[PDB]
Amino acid sequence: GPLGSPEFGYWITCCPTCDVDINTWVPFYSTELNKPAMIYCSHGDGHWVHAQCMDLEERTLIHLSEGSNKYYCNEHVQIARA
Amino acid sequence: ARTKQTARA
Ligand SMILES: [Zn+2]
Ligand SMILES: [Zn+2]
Repeated sequence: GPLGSPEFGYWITCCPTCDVDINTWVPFYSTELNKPAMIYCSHGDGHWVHAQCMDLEERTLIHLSEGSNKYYCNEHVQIARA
Repeated sequence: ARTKQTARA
């Protein structure tokens, strides 16, 4: 989305240890400016998590964005591998 | 995987 509007999908508490907060966030990855980078987790009907909260370094994040494989967040990847 | 805000700066 553009300008000032529905950005709530970005400012959720993506996981129990979510460190991203609308009131304090600043860019970290080279690809960020005013919004946190996110990754789609294929668990169940799927959900989005903050890349930063998954403790992913930039190169890993970039590889994920370029690949066609499914991603499972730290909370669900173990269930997916079982 | 699908991602948001990952376009090269
Ligand atoms: Zn988060
Ligand atoms: Zn997940």
